Amino acid sequence: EVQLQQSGPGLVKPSQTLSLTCAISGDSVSSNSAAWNWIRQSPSRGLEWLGRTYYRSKWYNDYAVSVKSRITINPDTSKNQFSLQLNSVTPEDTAVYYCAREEQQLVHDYYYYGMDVWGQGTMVTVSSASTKGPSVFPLAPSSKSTSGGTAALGCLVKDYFPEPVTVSWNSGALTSGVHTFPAVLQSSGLYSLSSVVTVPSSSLGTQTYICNVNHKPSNTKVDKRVEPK
Amino acid sequence: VVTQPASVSGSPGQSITISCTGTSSDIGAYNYISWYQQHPGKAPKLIIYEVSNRPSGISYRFSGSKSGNTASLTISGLQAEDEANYYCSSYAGSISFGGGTKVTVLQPKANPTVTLFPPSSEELQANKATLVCLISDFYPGAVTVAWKADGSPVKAGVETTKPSKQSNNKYAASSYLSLTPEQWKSHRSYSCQVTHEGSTVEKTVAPTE
Repeated sequence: EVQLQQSGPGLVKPSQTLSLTCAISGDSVSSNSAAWNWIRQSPSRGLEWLGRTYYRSKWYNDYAVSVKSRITINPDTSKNQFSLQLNSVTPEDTAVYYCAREEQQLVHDYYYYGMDVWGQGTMVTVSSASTKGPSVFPLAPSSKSTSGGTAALGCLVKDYFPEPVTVSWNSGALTSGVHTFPAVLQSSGLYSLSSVVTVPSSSLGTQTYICNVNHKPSNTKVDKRVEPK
Repeated sequence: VVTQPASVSGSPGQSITISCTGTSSDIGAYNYISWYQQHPGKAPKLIIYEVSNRPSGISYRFSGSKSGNTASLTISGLQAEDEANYYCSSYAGSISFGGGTKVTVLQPKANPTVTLFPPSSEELQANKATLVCLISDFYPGAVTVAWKADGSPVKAGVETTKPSKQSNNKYAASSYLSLTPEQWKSHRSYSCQVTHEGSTVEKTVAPTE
């Protein structure tokens, strides 16, 4: 299994340089048969190729014309990674950025598969506002949240910036009946989000419930115990 | 620049075909055309390479062809898991993606589950009051949320999300009513009202806690 571990989400302030790292494991960054690409995606722009770095005896770079003057991709044989740098960012650079491997088949018949393996993507938001961690409030289960022996309980992840937030329950042990709702953009330009698990109300007295809110952009993690009342 | 239709819909069992059209310098230049499938919040996956090649793991329900300056993808036996974005891409030194096609798998109507949470005593001690109205499991993706206090319609302080695709192709939404702790105490009733097709579903909370 070839896997691409990417560089964690955050905020780049305007006019600064964007910098991301893709770490390969299960393949060599200097592969005969590979190329290491960066691709970004925005809801209004779609998938946008940024460029590639490949090693065929010598090292090589292709870039896309819309970024040719602002971009640098940097392989690292030492660490088995390659990096992306984009200068002089503006809100137009807010996007999810992906690293992908372009793979050619060098055995029997040559095949050109394209982007066969993708990193999970890191969201970069370019904004002049500052990162803010969430405040997490318990949405308590109550006999007024039960419908036939089911209880709904939740965490209100309030007033954070930028995105994203990831929410787990009971450190990832509780996954069935979990519903995490996409965030609302408040008129303050801060985000809020709610996450709920449906659980047997008969387990409220025997099972502890904890939502684990991770906000990588602010190196903050909050675990909130949700008790009934 | 490579054109795809924005949106395609279909019923289970039917067959669908996404057009991908460009120029002699993009799609018709070579036969290095690839198609990708993307579910929301996940990375794209190669499902077709070289116009018609299925990578190992992809069902035969996925077919690919090319004619002239139009490559094209086809999904037979449309299953609910086929709801996703789809993109063609073409190699010519540089790499061009098509604008994307959201593929919907038609489903029967479903009415929403609605859950209303009052403000937590923790948020109230921080001089804040948020009512949270959670709407899930409805189809199609369009709802109307109204809020009322002591029976009277309320517009000040409401923020409601666009519907978003769940993993069962149904839709979720959420709506928040912001108040001060005093207004939360100055009324004896607050309600979230969710309308969808015909049905309306209304839930009420009261500050006696």
